[PDB]
Amino acid sequence: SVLQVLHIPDERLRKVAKPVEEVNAEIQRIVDDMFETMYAEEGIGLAATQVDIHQRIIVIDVSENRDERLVLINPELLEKSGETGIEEGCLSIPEQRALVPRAEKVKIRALDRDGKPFELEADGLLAICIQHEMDHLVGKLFMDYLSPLKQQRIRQKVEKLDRLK
Ligand SMILES: [Fe+3]
Repeated sequence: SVLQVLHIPDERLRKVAKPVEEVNAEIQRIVDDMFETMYAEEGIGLAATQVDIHQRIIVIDVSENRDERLVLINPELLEKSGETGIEEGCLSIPEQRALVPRAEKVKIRALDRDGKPFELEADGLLAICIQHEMDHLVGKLFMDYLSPLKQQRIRQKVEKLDRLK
């Protein structure tokens, strides 16, 4: 099922997700609905927080052919290095983009869809996407890195778009 993605302003986007206690059938079903939602909404990443499920679950697919499913359950950042930035967008901040500072490379550890631990080193777009999704799980959005004024304008623009429905 395609789930509803929350849009700012919405306080549920600021909630801190709790760790997943056990990767069971129910968690797998959430992972699956999150990928369905992410693809339907044309995204490359989605955090559970964005679909009002406050557990540490992230789905990502940054591949050209949309066939490389990465699942990050209970991810932990182990190392990071460098600095970089691209104009990021967000499914919860429709049609707004802004350059945000990010580490260029990251190394994380997480559980996959089977509950198996794995480590992943990433750079480029994937490193940026991982940081953006991990920020969502602790209630942080990319606009938070921008000036107060820019944040105001972003919020006002999204509210307008959503009013036009
Ligand atoms: Fe996002």
